[PDB]
Amino acid sequence: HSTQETAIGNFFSRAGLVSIITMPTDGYVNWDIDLMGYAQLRRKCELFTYMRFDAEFTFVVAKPNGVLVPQLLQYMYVPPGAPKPTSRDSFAWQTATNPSVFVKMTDPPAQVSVPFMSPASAYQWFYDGYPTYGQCPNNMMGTFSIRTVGTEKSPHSITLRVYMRIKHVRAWIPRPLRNQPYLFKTNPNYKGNDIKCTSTSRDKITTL
Amino acid sequence: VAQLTIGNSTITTQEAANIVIAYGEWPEYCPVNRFFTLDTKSWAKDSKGWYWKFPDVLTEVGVFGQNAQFHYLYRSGFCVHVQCNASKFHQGALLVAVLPEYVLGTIPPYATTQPGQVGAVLTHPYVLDAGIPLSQLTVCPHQWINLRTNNCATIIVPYMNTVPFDSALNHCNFGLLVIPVVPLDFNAGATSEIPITVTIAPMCAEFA
Amino acid sequence: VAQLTIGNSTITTQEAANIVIAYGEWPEYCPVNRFFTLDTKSWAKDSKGWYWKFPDVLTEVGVFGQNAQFHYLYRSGFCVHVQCNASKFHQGALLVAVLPEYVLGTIPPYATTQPGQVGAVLTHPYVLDAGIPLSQLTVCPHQWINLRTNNCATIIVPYMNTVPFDSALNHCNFGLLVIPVVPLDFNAGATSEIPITVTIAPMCAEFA
Amino acid sequence: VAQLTIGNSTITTQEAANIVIAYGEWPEYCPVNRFFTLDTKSWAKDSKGWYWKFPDVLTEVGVFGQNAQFHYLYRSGFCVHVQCNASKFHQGALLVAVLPEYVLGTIPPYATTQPGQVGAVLTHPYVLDAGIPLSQLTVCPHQWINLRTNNCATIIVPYMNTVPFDSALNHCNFGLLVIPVVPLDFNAGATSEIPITVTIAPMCAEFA
Amino acid sequence: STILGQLCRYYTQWSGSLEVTFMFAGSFMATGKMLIAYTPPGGNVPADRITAMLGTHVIWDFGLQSSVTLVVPWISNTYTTGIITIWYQTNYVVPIGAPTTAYIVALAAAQDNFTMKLCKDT
Repeated sequence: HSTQETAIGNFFSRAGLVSIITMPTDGYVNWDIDLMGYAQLRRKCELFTYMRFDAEFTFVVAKPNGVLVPQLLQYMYVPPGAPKPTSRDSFAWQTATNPSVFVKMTDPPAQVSVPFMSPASAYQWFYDGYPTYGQCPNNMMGTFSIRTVGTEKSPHSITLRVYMRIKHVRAWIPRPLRNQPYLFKTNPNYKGNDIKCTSTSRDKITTL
Repeated sequence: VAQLTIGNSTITTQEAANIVIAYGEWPEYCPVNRFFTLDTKSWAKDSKGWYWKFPDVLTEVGVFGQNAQFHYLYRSGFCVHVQCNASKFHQGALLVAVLPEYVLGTIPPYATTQPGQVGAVLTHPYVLDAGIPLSQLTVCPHQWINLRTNNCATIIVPYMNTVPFDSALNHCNFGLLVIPVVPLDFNAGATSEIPITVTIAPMCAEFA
Repeated sequence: VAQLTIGNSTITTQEAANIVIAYGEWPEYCPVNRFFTLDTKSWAKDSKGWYWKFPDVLTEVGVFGQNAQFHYLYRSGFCVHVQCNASKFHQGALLVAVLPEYVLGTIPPYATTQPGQVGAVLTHPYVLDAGIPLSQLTVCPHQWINLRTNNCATIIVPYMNTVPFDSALNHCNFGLLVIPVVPLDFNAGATSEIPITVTIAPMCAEFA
Repeated sequence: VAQLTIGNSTITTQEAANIVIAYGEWPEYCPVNRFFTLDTKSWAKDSKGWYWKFPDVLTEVGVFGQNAQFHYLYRSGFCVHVQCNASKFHQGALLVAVLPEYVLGTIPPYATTQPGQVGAVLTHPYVLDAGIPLSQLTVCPHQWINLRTNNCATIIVPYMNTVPFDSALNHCNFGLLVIPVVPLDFNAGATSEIPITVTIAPMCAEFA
Repeated sequence: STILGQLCRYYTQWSGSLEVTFMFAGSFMATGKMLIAYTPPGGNVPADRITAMLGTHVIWDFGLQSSVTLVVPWISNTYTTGIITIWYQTNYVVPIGAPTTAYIVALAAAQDNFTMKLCKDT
């Protein structure tokens, strides 16, 4: 009756997991924002050529088995082009231009909305030419750096999982959906030795 | 039958008003004028397909190609005209489609990602050498050449890019795939190889 | 297709408005009315050409020919219609031209200077058996029969003479040359010899 | 002082309304647009003179020179601007004159009859290397550069030929002679060699 | 062989535009393409089909038009020659039963701005 569930906003809603980060007993992690890490949301985003949106992250943080301890954490967002932290006690942790959030483990999870961060007018997953070496574009949404505050070591293993919604989606120039398995995370390199057919076979053309 | 004379070029095509406009938009100004009849490809009984990259296909020909190495910027639409010359005792079917940001895959060198004026061939045409299936290529701007009914196929392509001006030397905007879905057949004694002729005309070209 | 019935004669020709009027003048009065379909000539693979002398070609047929031996005087125009009957698997080209005062040469007897109804053949068609070259015969009123496109050729000839009345028995006003510039070709199994049919109609005939 | 910017070229000359128009006629249409500042010549104490042939002087520079080897035809006027850069402690006098159909003499090779961009020198400047005396060169369109008063000299030359279009590769329309009638003198310690700069601008250029 | 080239032997200087006409005399079932390239006086004859395409040319397919025309813009006489070349754009496609070889004739005439002067006897 209604054609509102196939709209481009309802196709890309419903925030899903993009990364699970373990920090067991260095002392920090860097997770650069990329979406072509899972099989879903890559095959769903490669239906189009140009997409423009803004993300919204959520940081569900706990111990390796459920439990929560009163521990203070810092999630620093390094913008595209700013230098990433090198060590746990680097200069980049106190830089005023890298926005951070400070949240306990015993809180609701921290939410952060990141705007459209490209110098072009839309992200492109497919770049035909060369940027200069390989045939890849320069979308480069950012980087999340995560550590526990304080100068000595926290005796608590920290595992957080990152969820992400996609808001204000606009999409251009549709494209065939990929039927071949993925090999790498930058190029559309398929396995050329065996090619999976799109359909499943049957006995004869009349055996329905 | 008409006689199209723009520039100092002259072609002879019939009154076929089967022009497909890519995404319903004419090429326009506010973000050379001749025909460039390329070399002919010989459609044999077991030929797989061909592709040409744009605007790399017009950087080895004259006055537009010599403008391509200069001025560092480029923005234009196009007008592709693919036609076939066969008798009434031949049979077959082609699929002529354009594909924006046609990034190929590897089972890639500097020769196959931009083949030049002559155009390269397809290795595995079922997956378009890119992992996406041939069965869904008609979501792109396409046109069928059924040798039973018609012989020509003409597509009007506007300028599609995330930036209003790009360097024509490194980035290629789209591709042009001509794939024999139904293979060519004839009886013994007829002409074994059928020529396919591609004619390109740049529409609304700017450089600054 | 039309059906031309003048007199008691009836021919069937298509609506071909390719009539060439010799020197832009219609035959008129103030210085018989039927068709005279002659015998057909068999255009073979190595035939050289034919010619007919006027009005000697119509002195062995009836009612106009019996008027030719009487009355001692004659003045009329003509209307020649030459057509060819071949399939779409034959190729060749004829040149049908009239030539006023066609005086032949000798490498002449009373038989070759006026051949009668059947018409003689050409010996050296490159020099038209008269020393003048075939390459310049198109300065005369002419018409091409290209077997690719058309089949018929029709010329309207007025009366051209230095005196307004001449004896039809000794003086012949013009000739009619049909020369295969491009020779007839076919493949093995088709009809070897193609018929050429000449139809003459006297226009505006006077005798006193 | 003005600042003349035509094309992408920019020169700086004063408001000197001493333009001499050759034979009182402006160059016009109905029988490139920039400045071409040539190399400078060093006027020494014993230099004899220089000459440049037109339009051979602009067939080794760019866009007008590359148009000269094409199109087989040429018709344009010119605008020559010769200026000198000396102090108030130098003295001398030049004579800048154009001469149509400047045919040189031999005491000639392919190098001296068309010297190119750099221009050749004069051997016997009293007879202009052509047998005609220097004393009567002021019957041509001329201009004096007296280093006491002025520094620049500018002549407007129209197109003078017996035919309205000529091939620019073989025929040279005129010459440009710069002859030091009064020799350069200075005292010991000043700049020994004074530069002479020639600037050419084609006016009303046609090719077909 | 033309009447234009025989009436120019009776004069000294001529100037004007010509027109060359071609005519295909093959089977109705055959098809293909040719390239009628014209080179202005001064330029060299092309060695490739692709370099001849960049000048003045007419793509002539005889599957639709059995005869094409070509206008030489200007000639003069007082070497300025207007070299005309014919290039196989495609091959010669033919079905079963039609002959594999065909012939073209070439015709030539002057236009309405062709004059000649200074009568002379050959």
